[PDB]
Amino acid sequence: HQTHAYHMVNPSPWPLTGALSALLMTSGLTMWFHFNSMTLLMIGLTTNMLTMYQWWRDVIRESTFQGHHTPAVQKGLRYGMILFIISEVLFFTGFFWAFYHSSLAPTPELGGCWPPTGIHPLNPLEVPLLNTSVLLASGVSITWAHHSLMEGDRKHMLQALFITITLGVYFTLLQASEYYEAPFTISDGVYGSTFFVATGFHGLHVIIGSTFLIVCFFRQLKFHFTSNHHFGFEAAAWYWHFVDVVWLFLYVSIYWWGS
Amino acid sequence: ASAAKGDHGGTGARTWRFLTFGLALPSVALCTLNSWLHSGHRERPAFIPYHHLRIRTKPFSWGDGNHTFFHNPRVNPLPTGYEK
Amino acid sequence: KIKNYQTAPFDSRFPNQNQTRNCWQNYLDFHRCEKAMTAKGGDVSVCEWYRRVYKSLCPISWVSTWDDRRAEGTFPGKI
Amino acid sequence: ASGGGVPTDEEQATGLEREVMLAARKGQDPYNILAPKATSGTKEDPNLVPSITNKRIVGCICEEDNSTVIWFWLHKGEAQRCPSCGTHYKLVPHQLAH
Amino acid sequence: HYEEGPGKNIPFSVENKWRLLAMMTLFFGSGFAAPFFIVRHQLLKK
Amino acid sequence: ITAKPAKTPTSPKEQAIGLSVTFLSFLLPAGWVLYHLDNYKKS
Amino acid sequence: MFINRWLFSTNHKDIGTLYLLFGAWAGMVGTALSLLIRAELGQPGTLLGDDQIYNVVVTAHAFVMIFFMVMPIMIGGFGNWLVPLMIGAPDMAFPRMNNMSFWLLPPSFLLLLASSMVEAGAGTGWTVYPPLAGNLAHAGASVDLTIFSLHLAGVSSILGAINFITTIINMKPPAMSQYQTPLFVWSVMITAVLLLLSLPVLAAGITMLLTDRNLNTTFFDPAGGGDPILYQHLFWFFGHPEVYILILPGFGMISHIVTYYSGKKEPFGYMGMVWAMMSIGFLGFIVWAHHMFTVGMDVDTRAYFTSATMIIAIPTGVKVFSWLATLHGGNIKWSPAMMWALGFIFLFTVGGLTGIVLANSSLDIVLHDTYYVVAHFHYVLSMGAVFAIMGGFVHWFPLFSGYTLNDTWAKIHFAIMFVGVNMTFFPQHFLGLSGMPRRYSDYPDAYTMWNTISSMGSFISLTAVMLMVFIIWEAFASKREVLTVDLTTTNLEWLNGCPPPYHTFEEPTYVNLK
Amino acid sequence: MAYPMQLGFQDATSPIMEELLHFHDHTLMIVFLISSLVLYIISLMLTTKLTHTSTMDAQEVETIWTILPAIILILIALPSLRILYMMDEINNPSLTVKTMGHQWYWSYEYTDYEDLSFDSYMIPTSELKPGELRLLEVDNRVVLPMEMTIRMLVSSEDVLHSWAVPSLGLKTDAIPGRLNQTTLMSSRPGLYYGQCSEICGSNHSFMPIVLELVPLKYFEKWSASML
Amino acid sequence: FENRVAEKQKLFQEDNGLPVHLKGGATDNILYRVTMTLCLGGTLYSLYCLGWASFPHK
Ligand SMILES: CCCCCCCCCCCCCCCCCC(=O)OCC(COC(=O)CCCCCCCCCCCCCCCCC)OC(=O)CCCCCCCCCCCCCCCCC
Ligand code: HEA
Ligand code: HEA
Ligand SMILES: CCCCC/C=C\C/C=C\C/C=C\C/C=C\CCCC(=O)O[C@H](COC(=O)CCCCCCCCCCCCCCCCC)COP(=O)(O)OCCN
Ligand SMILES: CCCCC/C=C\C/C=C\C/C=C\C/C=C\CCCC(=O)O[C@H](COC(=O)CCCCCCCCCCCCCCCCC)COP(=O)(O)OCCN
Ligand SMILES: CCCCC/C=C\C/C=C\C/C=C\C/C=C\CCCC(=O)O[C@H](COC(=O)CCCCCCCCCCCCCCCCC)COP(=O)(O)OCCN
Ligand SMILES: CCCCCC/C=C\CCCCCCCCCC(=O)O[C@H](COC(=O)CCCCCCCCCCCCCCC)COP(=O)(O)OC[C@@H](O)CO
Ligand SMILES: CCCCCC/C=C\CCCCCCCCCC(=O)O[C@H](COC(=O)CCCCCCCCCCCCCCC)COP(=O)(O)OC[C@@H](O)CO
Ligand SMILES: CCCCCC/C=C\CCCCCCCCCC(=O)O[C@H](COC(=O)CCCCCCCCCCCCCCC)COP(=O)(O)OC[C@@H](O)CO
Ligand SMILES: CCCCCCCCCCOC1OC(CO)[C@@H](O[C@H]2O[C@@H](CO)[C@@H](O)[C@H](O)[C@@H]2O)[C@@H](O)[C@H]1O
Ligand SMILES: CCCCCCCCCCO[C@@H]1OC(CO)[C@@H](O[C@H]2OC(CO)[C@@H](O)[C@H](O)[C@@H]2O)[C@@H](O)[C@H]1O
Ligand SMILES: C[C@H](CCC(=O)O)[C@H]1CC[C@@H]2[C@H]3[C@H](O)C[C@@H]4C[C@@H](O)CC[C@]4(C)[C@@H]3C[C@@H](O)[C@@]21C
Ligand SMILES: C[C@H](CCC(=O)O)[C@H]1CC[C@H]2[C@@H]3[C@H](O)C[C@@H]4C[C@H](O)CC[C@]4(C)[C@H]3C[C@H](O)[C@]12C
Ligand code: CUA
Ligand SMILES: [Cu+2]
Ligand SMILES: [Mg+2]
Ligand code: NA
Ligand SMILES: [Zn+2]
Repeated sequence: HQTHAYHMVNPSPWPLTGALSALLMTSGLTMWFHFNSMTLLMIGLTTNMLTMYQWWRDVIRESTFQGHHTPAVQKGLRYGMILFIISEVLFFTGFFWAFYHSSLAPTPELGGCWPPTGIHPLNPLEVPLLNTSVLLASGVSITWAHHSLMEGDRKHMLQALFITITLGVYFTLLQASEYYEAPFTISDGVYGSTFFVATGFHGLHVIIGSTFLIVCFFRQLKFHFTSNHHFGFEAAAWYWHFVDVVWLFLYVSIYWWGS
Repeated sequence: ASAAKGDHGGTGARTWRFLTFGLALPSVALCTLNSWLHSGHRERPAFIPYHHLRIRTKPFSWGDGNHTFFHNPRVNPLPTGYEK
Repeated sequence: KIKNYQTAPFDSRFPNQNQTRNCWQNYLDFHRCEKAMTAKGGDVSVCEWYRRVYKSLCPISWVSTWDDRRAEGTFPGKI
Repeated sequence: ASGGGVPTDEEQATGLEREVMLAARKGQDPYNILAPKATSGTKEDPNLVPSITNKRIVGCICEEDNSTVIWFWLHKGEAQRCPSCGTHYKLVPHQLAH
Repeated sequence: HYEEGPGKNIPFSVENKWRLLAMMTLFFGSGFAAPFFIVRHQLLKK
Repeated sequence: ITAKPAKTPTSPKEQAIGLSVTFLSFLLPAGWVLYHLDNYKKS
Repeated sequence: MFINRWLFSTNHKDIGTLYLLFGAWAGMVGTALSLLIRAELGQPGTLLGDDQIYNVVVTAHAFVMIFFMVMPIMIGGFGNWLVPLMIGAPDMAFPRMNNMSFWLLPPSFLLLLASSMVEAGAGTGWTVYPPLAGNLAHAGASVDLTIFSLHLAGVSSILGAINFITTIINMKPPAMSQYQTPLFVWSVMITAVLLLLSLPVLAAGITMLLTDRNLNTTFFDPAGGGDPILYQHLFWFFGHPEVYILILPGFGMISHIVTYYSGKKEPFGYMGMVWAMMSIGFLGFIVWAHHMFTVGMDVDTRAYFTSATMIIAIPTGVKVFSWLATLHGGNIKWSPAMMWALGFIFLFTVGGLTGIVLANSSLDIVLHDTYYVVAHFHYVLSMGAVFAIMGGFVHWFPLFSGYTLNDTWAKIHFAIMFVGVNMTFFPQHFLGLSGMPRRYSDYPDAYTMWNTISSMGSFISLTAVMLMVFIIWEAFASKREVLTVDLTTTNLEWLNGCPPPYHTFEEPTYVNLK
Repeated sequence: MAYPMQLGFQDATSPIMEELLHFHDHTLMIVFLISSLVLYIISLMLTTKLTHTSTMDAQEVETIWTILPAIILILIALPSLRILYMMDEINNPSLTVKTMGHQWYWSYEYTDYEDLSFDSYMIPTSELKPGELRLLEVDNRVVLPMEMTIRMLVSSEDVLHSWAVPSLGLKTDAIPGRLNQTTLMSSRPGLYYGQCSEICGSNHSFMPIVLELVPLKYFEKWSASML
Repeated sequence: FENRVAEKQKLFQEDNGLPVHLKGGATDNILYRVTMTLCLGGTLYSLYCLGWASFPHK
C-alpha cells in the first residue's frame, strides 16, 4: 500500500493511440495537400476523437468513480491547466506578431497602406461588436454557473451553463456567417492571411471550449460534480475565459485598429 | 474603474444571475438589434485584378482548386473576375 | 538646371539599411508630379529630380513591374 | 432564486480522496500531506518517524535554510543519528490501514 | 508484477550475450545505415 | 562504487569478437553504399 | 505483459529508458549524416551531387541531433529517470500523458525520414527559411513532412514541459522548498519553462509557412504584402531559447558529476547556481536577432542585440567558476564521468567565448554564415552538450542498469572522442575567418587543408561512437552487479538500489520542518 | 581571396575591414586569456593532495567573478559599438550600383545615368583559363572605381541570397521585395572575391562575386563600352 | 434524473483486477479493439503511402 496522496495510473493504451492518431492526421494532411486523398486524414481524425473520448472517460472513472483525485492530485491538475493555457497564449502571440509586423509597415505591393488597396474591412460596429457582447455575456453566465454549483444549486447551475453554451454556439454561427459574407478571402494577401488564420484558430478554440462546456453540462446532469470538487468545470471556465480574452485582443487589434 | 452600480457586499450566485439577465443578455439583445439592422447587402465593388489579392501559388486541395474554402459567388471574385 | 546629378543623395527620411521605401516614395512622387503637370498644362521637366533618384535606386524589375501595373490599372499605390 | 440537488464531498467522495478527507477531520495525516514538526532530536527526545515497514528514508535539513538535504534509511530499532548534524530519529513502525 | 532487478527492467533480453550482440548490432547498425541508403535512394531516382 | 565479479565473464577473445562484430555492423553497410557510389551517380 | 510494460507504460523509469533507447538510436542516424557531410568535404570536388542532396543531409543532421538525440536523452531520458527520484516522488504528475510525450517521437522521426525519401528532400537548412522552403523553390511534400515532424516533436516537448514543471512544483516532500532541490531538478524546470514559452511561437511560425505553401496565404510572400524576415523573427524567437534548452540540463548534470567526483557533499554556491540558470533562461528570450545581423536591421537595434547578448557571459561565468570552486579542495576521483565533466568545462568555455565574438554585430558581418559559426556551435553542442550526456551516461548507467562499465574502456573512449572532436572543429575557426561559407558542398581550393584535417577528425569520432556501442555491450555481457555506492547521503537517486524497483517512494521520505 | 592554409582574416581592403582586424585582435586576446586561465585553474584544482571538503562561503568571491567579467564585456563593447556606428555614418556616395540575387548568379545594375545591366556567372571548372581560380571566377566582373565611396543596393528576384566580399568586410542579405543598403570603398585597385552567403538551393556553392577596382577613368570607359 | 454515482463507484472499484480502460464492461473492449485496429491499420497504410510517394511516377 502507498502512503502518499498521488495517483499511480493503470498502464494505458491511449498515449499510443493518441501518438499514432497524430501520425495519421499529419500524414493525412500531406496526402490531402499533395496526393489529393483524404483517406488517411479521415482515419486520423477518427482515432484521434476515439483516443480523446476514452482517455478523458478514464479520467472521469479515476476521479468521480474511484476517488483518486485527492487535494494534491487536484493541485497538480490546476498547474497543468494553467501551464497549458499559457502555451496557447504564446501560440496566439505568434499570430498577433505576424499581424502587427505586416500592418505596421505595409509593403509597396499593398499600396504601402493598411488595410491594403482593394480590401474592404468588415464594420467593427456590426457583427464583430455583436460577437464581442456574446462572448462577454457568456463570461458572466459561466461565473453565475460556477457560483450556483458551489452554493449547491443544481437547477441554476444547469441553467447558467446552458446559457453559456448557447452563447458559444451563437458566436460560432455568427462567425461562420461572417466568414461566408466576407468580401475578402484567405488568399487576399497578408490581410486575408492574418485575418482568417488568427480568427480561424480562435474559432477552433471556441468550438473546443464549447465542447468542453457541453461535457461539463452532461457530467453535471449525472451528478458528477460536488459543491466543492469540480475541477473539470473549473478548467473549462478558465479555458473559456482564455478564449474570451483572445477574442478581445483580436477585436481590438484586427477588427478595430486594423481597419 | 468601479462601473456605476454597487453590490460588492458579497458577490454570490444571485448577484451573477442578476448581472447575466440585467446587463449581459440585454447588451446582447441591443447588439443583435443593431446588427440585424445595419446589415443589408452592400454593393459589391468593381473588380480590379490587383496582384496582391486572389493569390494562387498552388491550387486548393478541394473543388476545382480555384475557389476559396467559404467562397461566396456574390462577393468573392476569382483571379479572373466575378462569376456568372 | 540646378542638376548635375552623380547619384541619389542621402535622404534623412530613409537613413537605414532598408531603402525599399526610398525607391518607392520617389517612384510615386515622380508619377504624381508627372500627372499634375501633364494635367494642369505644364512641363514634366520639373518632375526630373524624382525620376533620376528613383532610376538610380530602384531595381529595373520593380520599375518595370510597377509600370506594367499602372498601365493595366492594377497599381496599388495612389497616383 | 435558490435550491439544491448538488452532492457534497461528505456524501459522494470515495476511495483515497475520502480517506484523506476523513483522516484530516480526525486531525491525522496517514498520507503524509503535512511536514512533520521536529522534536529536540536528543537521545531522550528523538524525532519519531512513522513507517509501515522496518525502514524509511529520512531527509535531514540540518540547519534552517540549508540547501543540502542529508538522506539516509532509518531502520527499526535503536535510534539513529543524522550523519551530518547528529540529531536523533527513531522509527515507529506499522498500521495505517486498520 | 513486472520482473525487477539487473537485466529485467529493460525491453530487450540480456540473457545471452551473443543474442544480445546480434540485437544491439541490428539496432545501432540500422540507425547508422539508414542515411547511407536514403542517400543511395535519392541518387537512384535521378 | 563497488561491484561483484562478473556473473558471465567476458574474456579477451570474447571482447575481440564483440568489438569486431560491432565495428563491422557500422562499417560494412556504409562501405557497400560508398563503394558503389559511382554506380549510383550515373545509372 | 511486455506490451503492457513497454507500450502502455505509466512508469517514469521505464519511460526514461524508452527515451534513452530512442536517443541512442537517433545518435547513430545523426552520426552517419555527419560523416556524409565530412566525406563530401573531405577533398575538393563533388562527391554526392550538387548542393541539394548535400543540404538535405546537413538539414537532417541538425534536426536529428537536436530534436531526436539531445532533447530526448537529456530531458526525456535523464529527466524522467532522475527527477522523480531526486525529489522523492512516486512518479511524474501526469504519468499517462508522459507516455504520449514519448510515443509522439517515433512518428515525428518517421515524418523526417519520409521528407528525405519523397521528392528531392528538404534541403533548406534546419532553420527552414522561405522562399527557399516555399512551394515554388521547394515544391512537393518534403518541406511539409518536415513541418509536421516539428509539430509532433513540439507537442511532445510542450506536454513534457507541463509535466516536469507540475511535478517539480507540486510533488516535493512537504518540508522541501524549491531551495532544497538538487541543481539538476532546477535545470530541468527552467528548461521546461523555456520549452513552454518558445515552442508555441515556433509552432505558429511553421504553421504560417505551411499555409503559405498550401492554403495560399502570404505571410512571408512579398507579393501578398508578406515578409521573409517575419519568419526569421518567429523562428529565432524560439531558436535562441532552444540552444539554452539544449545546454541547461547539461549544466545540471555537470553540477552533479563535478560535485560527486570531487568527493563533495554539495556544489559551491548553490544559490548562485540557481540564480545563474534563471538569468540565462530569462536573457535567452531577449537576444534572438543576433541570428539576423546581416538581414538589414537598424543600427540601434543591432547595438541593443549586441549588448544584451554579451550580458549572458556574466551568469554563465558564475557557473564556470563555481564548478572550479567545487573541484577546489576536493578528493578528486578520476573516473570516466569526471573526465567528461572536465572536458565539458573547458570546451564549453571555448565555444561560449567564440559565441561572445559573434555577439558583436560589426564582426558578425564578416563571420555570419561562415564556418566560424559552425565552429562555435559544435564546441558548445558536440563538445558541451554531448560531453555532459556522455558524463551523465557513464555516471548513472550503473543506477539505471544495475551493472558497471569497464572503467578503462570508458577512459579510452573519452580519449578517442576528445581528439576526434577537437581535430574536427578546431580547424573550422580558420576556415571561418578566411571566409568559407556554410552549407557548401564544395569550396575554393585554398580551403583544402583545413577541410581535409576536419574530415579526418570526424572519422576518429566515428571510431569512438562504434567503441561506445561495444562498451555498452561488454557491460551487459559481463554482468558485474553493483554492490555499494558512495555519497548516497547527498545523492538520493542512488538510495533505492541499482536498479531501483519499479515502484519507488510508495512510502514517501520523512523530512522535518523544524 | 583566401590563400592555402590561411589562419585569420583576408587582408583588409577598406578602412572598415582594417578596423575590424584590430577589434578582432583585441577580442581574441581576451578569448585566449580567459580560456587559458580556465584551463590553468582546472589543472591547478586537480594537482594537489590537500583537501577542504567542508562548506565554503560564496558571497564574497562571487563579487570578483561578476565584476571582472562585466568590466571585460565593457572593454569589448566600447570598440565594438564605436565601429558599429562608424559603419553607419552618412558618407554621401559618388555612385550607386544594385545587385539582384538569382538562382544561381548575380545581376548588376548601374542606372545612375545610363541603363547598364548584366548577368554574372561562375566560370565552369572545365572552362577555366590557366591560372584562374576554381569556383571563384565570373564571366562578367563588377567593375568599380577605386578610392571612391559607392552605394551598393542588394535584393533578390527569387529565394534569399547574401552578397559578400570578405576583403572589404561586406555581407548584406539579398531578400526579395526588400532593398538593402551598404557602402563600399576600396583603398586599392585589384580583384576582390566573395561567395553567395545564404543557402539558396542546388547551386548555392557556385555563384561567386568578383569585384574589379580600377581608376575612375577606366571605370568610365568601361561603362560606356558596356552599354 | 437521479443520482447513480454510487452504482458507478461500486462498479469501478470492484476488485476484478481490470485496468480502468476495460473496467466498464465488454463495450470497453470493443471500443478499444476498434481504436487500436484503426490506429495500427492506418499506420500500415501510411507506410504504404510513404513507399508509394518515395518513388517518382515520372
Ligand atoms: C589542429 C590544427 C592546428 C593548426 C595550428 C597552427 C599552425 C600555424 C602555422 C604558422 C603561424 C604563424 C604565421 C601566421 C599568423 C596569423 C595570425 C592571425 O591572423 O591571427 C588570427 C588567427 C590565428 O591565431 C593564431 O595565431 C593560431 C592560434 C592557435 C591557438 C591554438 C590552441 C591549440 C590547442 C591544441 C591544438 C589544436 C586542437 C585542440 C584545441 C582545443 C581547444 C583550444 O586565427 C585565430 O584566431 C584562430 C583561433 C580562433 C579562436 C579559438 C579561441 C580559443 C582557442 C584556444 C584556447 C586555448 C588555451 C589553452 C592552450 C591550449 C590547450 C589544449
Ligand atoms: C547537438 C547538435 C549537434 C551535434 C552533436 C553535431 C555533431 C557533429 N556535426 Fe553538426 N550541426 C548541427 C548540430 C550538431 N552537430 C547543426 C544545428 C548544424 C547546422 C545545420 C544547418 O546549417 O542547417 C550542423 C552543421 C554541421 C556542419 C556544417 C555543414 C555545412 O555548413 O555545410 C558540419 C561540418 O562538418 C557538421 C559536422 C558535425 C560532426 C562531424 C559532428 C560530430 O562531432 C558527431 C560525432 C558523434 C556524436 C557526438 C553522437 C554522440 C551521441 C550519441 C550517439 C548518444 C549515445 C547514446 C547514449 C549515451 C545513450 N555539422
Ligand atoms: C548548446 C548550444 C548553444 C549555446 C549554449 C550557445 C551560446 C551562445 N551563443 Fe550560440 N549558437 C548556437 C548554439 C549555442 N550557442 C547555434 C546552434 C548557433 C547557430 C544556429 C544556426 O545558424 O544554425 C549559434 C549561433 C550564435 C550566434 C549567431 C552567429 C551568426 O549566425 O552569425 C551568436 C551571436 O551572437 C551566438 C552567440 C552565443 C553566445 C554569446 C552564447 C553565450 O551563451 C555563451 C556564454 C559563455 C561564455 C561567455 C563562456 C563562459 C564564461 C566565462 C568563463 C566568464 C568570462 C567571459 C567573458 C568576460 C567574455 N551564437
Ligand atoms: C498581444 C498579445 C496577444 C495574445 C493575448 C491572448 C490572451 C491574454 C492572456 C491571459 C488571459 C487568459 C485566462 C485567464 C483566466 C484563468 C487562469 C487560471 C488562474 C487561476 O484561477 O489561478 C488560481 C491561483 O493562482 C495561481 O495558480 C498562482 C500560481 C501559478 C503557477 C503556474 C506558474 C509556474 C510557471 C513558471 C513560474 C514563473 C516564475 C516567475 C519568476 C520569474 C522572474 C523573471 C488556481 O490555483 P493553484 O494552481 O492551485 O495555485 C495556488 C496559489 N493560490
Ligand atoms: C467557423 C469558424 C471556425 C474556423 C475553423 C472551422 C473550419 C475550417 C477547418 C479547419 C480550421 C482549423 C484551424 C485554422 C487553419 C487555417 C485557417 C482557416 C480559417 C478559415 O476557415 O478560413 C477560411 C479559409 O478556409 C481554409 O482555407 C480552411 C481550409 C481547411 C483546411 C484546414 C487546413 C489545415 C491546416 C491545419 C494546420 C494544423 C497545424 C496546427 C498545429 C497546432 C500546434 C502543433 C476562410 O474562408 P475563405 O473562403 O478563404 O474566405 C471567406 C470568403 N467568403
Ligand atoms: C437570433 C438571435 C438569438 C438570440 C441569442 C441566443 C441565446 C441566449 C440564450 C438563453 C437566455 C434567455 C432566457 C432564459 C430563460 C428562462 C429563465 C427561467 C428562470 C426565471 O424566470 O428567472 C427570472 C428572470 O429571468 C428572466 O426574466 C429572463 C431574462 C431575459 C433577459 C433579456 C431581455 C431584455 C429585455 C429589454 C431590456 C433592454 C433595456 C436595457 C437597460 C440597461 C441595461 C443595464 C427570476 O426569477 P426567480 O423567481 O427569482 O427564480 C426561481 C427559480 N428559477
Ligand atoms: C512586452 C514588454 C517588454 C517591453 C520591451 C519592448 C519590446 C516589444 C514591444 C514593442 C512593440 C511595438 C513597437 C512598434 C513601433 C515601430 C513600428 C514599426 O514600423 O516596426 C515594425 C515591426 O514592429 C512589430 O511588428 C512589433 C511586433 C512585436 C515583437 C516583440 C516580441 C515580444 C513578444 C513575446 C512576449 C510574450 C507576452 C505574453 C502576452 C501576454 C516594422 O519594422 P521597421 O524596422 O520599422 O521597418 C520599416 C522599414 O521600411 C524602414 O526601416
Ligand atoms: C468538434 C469538436 C472536436 C474538437 C477537438 C477537441 C474536442 C474537445 C476538447 C474538449 C476537452 C474535453 C475535456 C473533457 C475532460 C473531462 C475529464 C475531466 O474533466 O476530468 C476532471 C479532471 O480534469 C482534467 O483532467 C482536465 C482535463 C483538461 C482538458 C482540456 C484540454 C483542451 C484540449 C485542447 C486540444 C487542442 C489544442 C489547440 C489546437 C491548436 C475530473 O475531475 P473533476 O471534474 O474534479 O471530477 C471529480 C469529482 O467528480 C469528484 O467528486
Ligand atoms: C498538424 C497536426 C498536429 C497534431 C498534433 C496532435 C497531437 C496529439 C493528438 C492526440 C492527443 C489527445 C489525447 C488526450 C490527451 C489528454 C491529456 C490529459 O488530459 O492529461 C492530463 C494532464 O494534463 C493536464 O491536466 C493539462 C493539460 C491538457 C492537455 C491536453 C492535450 C492536448 C494535445 C494538443 C496540444 C497542443 C499544444 C498547444 C500549443 C500550440 C491528465 O494526465 P494523465 O497522465 O492522463 O492522468 C493523471 C491522472 O491523475 C488523471 O486522473
Ligand atoms: C490542428 C487541428 C486541425 C487539424 C486539421 C484540420 C482538418 C480540416 C479538414 C478539412 O477537410 C475538408 O476538406 C475537404 C477537401 O477534401 C472538403 O471537401 C470538399 O472538397 C472537395 C473534393 O475535391 C469537393 O468534392 C467538395 O465540394 C467539398 O467542398 C471538406 O468539406 C472538409 O471536411
Ligand atoms: C563514413 C563511414 C564509412 C567508413 C568507411 C568504410 C570502411 C570500409 C568498410 C568495408 O566495406 C566494404 O568493403 C568493400 C571493399 O573493400 C566492398 O566490397 C566490395 O568490393 C569488392 C572487392 O573490391 C567485392 O569483393 C564485392 O563485390 C564488394 O561489392 C563493400 O561491399 C563493403 O562492405
Ligand atoms: C431535469 C432537470 C432538473 C434536475 C434533475 O435532473 O433532476 C432540469 C433543471 C434545469 C435544466 C434546464 C435549464 O432550465 C436550462 C434549459 C432551459 C430549457 O429551455 C431547455 C433545457 C434546459 C437545458 C435544461 C433542461 C432540464 O431538463 C434541466 C436539466
Ligand atoms: C539574494 C539571493 C539569494 C540569497 C539567499 O537567500 O541565500 C542571492 C543569490 C545569488 C546572489 C547573486 C549572485 O551571487 C551574483 C551577483 C554577485 C555580486 O556579488 C552581487 C550581486 C549578485 C547579482 C548576487 C546578488 C544576491 O546576493 C543573490 C541574488
Ligand atoms: Cu545564392 Cu546561396
Ligand atoms: Cu542565439
Ligand atoms: Mg544568413
Ligand atoms: Na565536396
Ligand atoms: Zn542533519
